[PDB]
Amino acid sequence: PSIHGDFSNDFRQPCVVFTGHPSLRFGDVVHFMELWGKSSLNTVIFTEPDFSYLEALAPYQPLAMKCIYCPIDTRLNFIQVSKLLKEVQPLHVV
Amino acid sequence: DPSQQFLQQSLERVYSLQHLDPQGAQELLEFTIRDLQRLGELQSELAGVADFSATYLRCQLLLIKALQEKLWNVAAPLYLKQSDLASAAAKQIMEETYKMEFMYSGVENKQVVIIHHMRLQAKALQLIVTARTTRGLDPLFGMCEKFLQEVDFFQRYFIADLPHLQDSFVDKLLDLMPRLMTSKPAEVVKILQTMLRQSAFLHLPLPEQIHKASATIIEPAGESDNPLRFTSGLVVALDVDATLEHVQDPQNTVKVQVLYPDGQAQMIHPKPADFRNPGPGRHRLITQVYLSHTAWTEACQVEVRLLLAYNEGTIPFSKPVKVYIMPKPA
Amino acid sequence: DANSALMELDKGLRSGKLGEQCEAVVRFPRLFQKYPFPILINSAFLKLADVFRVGNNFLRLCVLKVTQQSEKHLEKILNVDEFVKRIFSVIHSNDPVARAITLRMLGSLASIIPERKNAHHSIRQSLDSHDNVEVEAAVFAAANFSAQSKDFAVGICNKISEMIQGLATPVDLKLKLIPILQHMHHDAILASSARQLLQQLVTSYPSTKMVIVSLHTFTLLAASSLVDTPKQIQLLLQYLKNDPRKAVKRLAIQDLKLLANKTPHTWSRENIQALCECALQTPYDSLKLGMLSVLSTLSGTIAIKHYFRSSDLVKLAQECCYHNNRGIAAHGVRVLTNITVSCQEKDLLALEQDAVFGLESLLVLCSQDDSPGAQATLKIALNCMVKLAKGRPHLSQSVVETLLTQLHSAQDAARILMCHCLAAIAMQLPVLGDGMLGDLMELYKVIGRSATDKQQELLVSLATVIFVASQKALSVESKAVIKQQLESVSNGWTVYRIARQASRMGNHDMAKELYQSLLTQVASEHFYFWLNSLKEFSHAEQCLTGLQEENYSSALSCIAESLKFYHKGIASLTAASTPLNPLSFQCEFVKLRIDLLQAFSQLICTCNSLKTSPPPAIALQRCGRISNQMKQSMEEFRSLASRYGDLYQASFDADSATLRNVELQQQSCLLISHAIEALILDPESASFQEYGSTGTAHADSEYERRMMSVYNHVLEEVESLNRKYTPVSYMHTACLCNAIIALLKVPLSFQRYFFQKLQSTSIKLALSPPIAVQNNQQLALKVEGVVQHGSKPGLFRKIQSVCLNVSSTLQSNMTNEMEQRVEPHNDYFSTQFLLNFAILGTHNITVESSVKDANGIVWKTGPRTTIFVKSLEDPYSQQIRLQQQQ
Repeated sequence: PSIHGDFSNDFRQPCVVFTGHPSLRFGDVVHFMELWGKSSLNTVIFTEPDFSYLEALAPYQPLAMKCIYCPIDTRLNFIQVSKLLKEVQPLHVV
Repeated sequence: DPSQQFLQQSLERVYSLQHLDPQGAQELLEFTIRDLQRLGELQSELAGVADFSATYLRCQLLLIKALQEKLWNVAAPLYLKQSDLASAAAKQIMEETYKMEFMYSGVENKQVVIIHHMRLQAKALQLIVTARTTRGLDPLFGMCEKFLQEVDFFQRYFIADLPHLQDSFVDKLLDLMPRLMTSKPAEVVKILQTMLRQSAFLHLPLPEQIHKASATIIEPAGESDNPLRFTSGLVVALDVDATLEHVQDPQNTVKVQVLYPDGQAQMIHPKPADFRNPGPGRHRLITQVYLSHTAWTEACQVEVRLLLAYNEGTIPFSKPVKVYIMPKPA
Repeated sequence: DANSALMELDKGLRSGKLGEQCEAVVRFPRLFQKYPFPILINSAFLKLADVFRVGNNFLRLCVLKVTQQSEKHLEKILNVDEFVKRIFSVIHSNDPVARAITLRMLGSLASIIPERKNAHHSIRQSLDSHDNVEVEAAVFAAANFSAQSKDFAVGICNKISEMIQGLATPVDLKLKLIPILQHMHHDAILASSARQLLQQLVTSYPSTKMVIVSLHTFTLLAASSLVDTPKQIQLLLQYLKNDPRKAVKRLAIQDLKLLANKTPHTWSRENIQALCECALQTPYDSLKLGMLSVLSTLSGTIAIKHYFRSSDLVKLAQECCYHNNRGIAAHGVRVLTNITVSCQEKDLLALEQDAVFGLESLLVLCSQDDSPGAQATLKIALNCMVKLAKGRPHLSQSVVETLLTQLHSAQDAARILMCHCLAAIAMQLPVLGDGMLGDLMELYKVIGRSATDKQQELLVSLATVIFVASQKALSVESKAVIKQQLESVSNGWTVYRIARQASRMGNHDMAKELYQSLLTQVASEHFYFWLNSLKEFSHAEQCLTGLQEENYSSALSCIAESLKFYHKGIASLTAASTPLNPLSFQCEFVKLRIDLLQAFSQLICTCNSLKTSPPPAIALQRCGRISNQMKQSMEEFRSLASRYGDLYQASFDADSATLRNVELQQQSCLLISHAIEALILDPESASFQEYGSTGTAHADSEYERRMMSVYNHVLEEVESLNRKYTPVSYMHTACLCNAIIALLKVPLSFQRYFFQKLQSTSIKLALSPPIAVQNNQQLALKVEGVVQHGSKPGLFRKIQSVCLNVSSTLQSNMTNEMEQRVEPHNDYFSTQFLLNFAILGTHNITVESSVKDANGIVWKTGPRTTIFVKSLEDPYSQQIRLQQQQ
């Protein structure tokens, strides 16, 4: 439920940690960025596309910790929406 | 109640004998301060007003002690800081006026104008001594104009209270405020110091009901060892509970401060939801607080302490409780 | 060890023969002092409570003695409930002695376990018991618990009232039962109820013992509960005047003296008038003495100011000042002295001469009989003489004149005391030197054949007052003094103390004469070096006696001659140092005098170089060499002032006079540096007005008086020459050289801390101990220390802070600036520091310990402690750093 509950005692270092908010402006992810930001062997991996990733790392910008922008959006892309629209055939589109 | 009568008679005793020799005046001051502290210890009802009046009397005692020091007889080049008591006196009275204004409840405008007047006297003493220690003219002009602006801000704030400050220090400053800006700063220092020496001692009208705010940390409790074990860098929780008595707006004024064993003083503003009010006049501050650091050679203790913040600028409020911490490397 | 000793004591406990058990039990508190470890204390007290429960009454008595002696270690008891539970079980024993020892045990434990209600019930039930020992033990325990618990006090006050008012309670038990009531100071209504009970006691039980006990405990209760103090005072005065018994009156006097000692400000004019009426009315001189002691105690405080021309107090003090009895006269004239030195009304002018002639009469009365009571009265009168000559300085000529006319006829002890008084008076005003000096000198002749015991101390005191009187050089007089010493003293300790006083008053030629005589008869080499160094310093200071105003060549010659002997002396004094008593203050004080005289020599040389090295063809500037050397002299004198300042700060144990003397040295250095600046370097921007309130310059010595006079003269001379001349004129040189010569003319005055160390203190400063540490795992340090003390801790200065400052450096910069101020709270402070060594080199740790006294003054006194810490990273972190560095 949090860092301090039992994660503060059961945590071993080479690890993968899914937490906080993808905005990087609150949550446990903020503390983790402040923790592992200094090193270069670590890395942050982004998945949520609704936040501009270059804006998310901006307040922690002079950091050596590798950042990966690999969004995993699964919404309808434009070719799928084109096929969908041509199948359904609505009189109008808004 | 003879306790109230004793309090009032002690206060009029020190007020009526303001004409004494500074040695005798100091003796009366500290006698009354000891009496008022003991009175606060005896009866819990009058502990607030005893502490209030005792703090004001301590301010006057420190001012009197500073003004009669052997620092005005010698000239400016022969000034020494090692034997200086007046700078320490000025800082102490400044802090005490803050404490008097904000910690105690039930303060009306007359108490506030008395406290602000004593604060102004403190600022004047600090200006005098800092003029004594320096020779460049830029610092004198700077803090002298800031102090005269402070006097103007005072007398503007308290126009209604001015006809009651009779023979007061501010009454003597108002006789010369339009003309003091004309004179050279050394003469301004001379005149304000001299007329500060013979300034009257202001009566402090007591409120009908008044208490000193108090906080009692109970949940950390500083019991013993078996420190808080947590991994380095990560966070260790610390549940904090305190009983706060006679505070008006704790959720906008009470700040939790922690002191790691270094310069860091991480200050926390708890949310207004954790300030409960189970009974009238007493609160409950049931707050979780978070601490963190890197690995330490062995366990050490962090001093967590309540603070009280006023409109910025803050004061200590409670007894600092230490809690041991054991950051183990991961 | 701890455990070994505890095991041995338990073995003694199980021994089953009473002797070894008692031995072990009474051996327990010494073990507590040896090893104050709370686990040991808790386990040991558990064993003690267990042997208390099962064991005959004598063993329980030994355990009670232990608990009474080990009251402080009771605070370190954790298993309080179990301990008390097994102590408390023996209250059910039918044996009343066992119950009595148990009640006394609970009374001894009232501090740690008040509000234990079953214990309260045991006190209450045992109070009305039949066995006398059980009732007394219950009374004692009730006293302790009433002192501790408010609930117990309010619960037991009614029982005590009904017990006194009960009729089956005998008189002696009532007497023991009354002073429980002095512990009813927890509450206002509680105190008021107790006061009502005590009034009922004095009215209904008017026997001398019971009124004494009741009105004395009522006094203590009103003393603690401050609301009842005025009615207590008026009750005591009423009993003093009305009750005819001398014992009751004596108690009224003694406890009014107690009240006047603790709350004099609460005394009213009516109370003082009533007491004065009592004193005038009484025919018994013992009572008159007692309430006059009370009056003198009041008059010492502000109560006289509250009391106020002519009045019953003044009539009393005039009447009693000439009393036949010496004690009444002494107290009455002390009252007169206090009133005279307090107020400045126009009727008091007639009162002062009355006081003076009263002091005269006391000198005629008390200076012959040599009784110890005569010594007490003489000390009172002489302290009064000193007081009203210091407080009313226009009245000191007559004081000294009667002291002179009486010094001829007084006995030896009276001569010692009057010489001390005269020395104080002479130190406080300098305008009476040569005349009274001649009279004390013609007195000095007849001291060789006075007695055998007080002769030495009389010689010391008389030579001291001779030196205070003198302010110049004496040759035939010094010959007479030296001849007297060789003829009659032949001791050296008297000669050494006389030479000490000669150094203190600045009479250095005859001090050199005495110190030189003492080299032969000393036994240890350290003292030989010390006495030789004192001889050289005294000779060096006397070299400056030959200075002359407006003769700078003679000034250079005299300063060089002084510096030669000063250098010989400082070498000898550094030879006098030892691991024990290292002459730190003396070394540093003499070294700063060395540097000051060398700076003066350099300044005079430069002032002469103004004309001995004219400027070049350069078209401040145009006087380049003289300006640069003026600047160097300015820097030197400022550094000298700073070194006098840190010497002051390192002098935490010194008396006030020594600190003022060092402060005067610093001020002379600052005066010379400021004169240099305002005359040569920065005259334009030094527009400072010397508007200091010089009237209140209360000089504490003739030496300090000359120091302030020469400061004032140099400063006003500088002020008169602020912008008059170009900054390299010969008048600037004349001003600076005259300042130097006038500063040197007043001779140096060594002080007490140079010769005599009191109130020593130091810090052991233990801390966690070529030390490696992982860079990531930043250092956690524990620093702790005890404050040592020589005799009484708080003689001059009180210590409540330790401002431990700690820093760090690399390649043994200033990376770990941090400090903590800790109150020791048991003369032992302990705190922790966290230190970062992210740099992978070696860091040296320097930790200091300054002290903030009660007034807020910081004294760099504590030891400078240094350790070396090796910082490094683990090989895995180092290896990943190397991989990641490229």
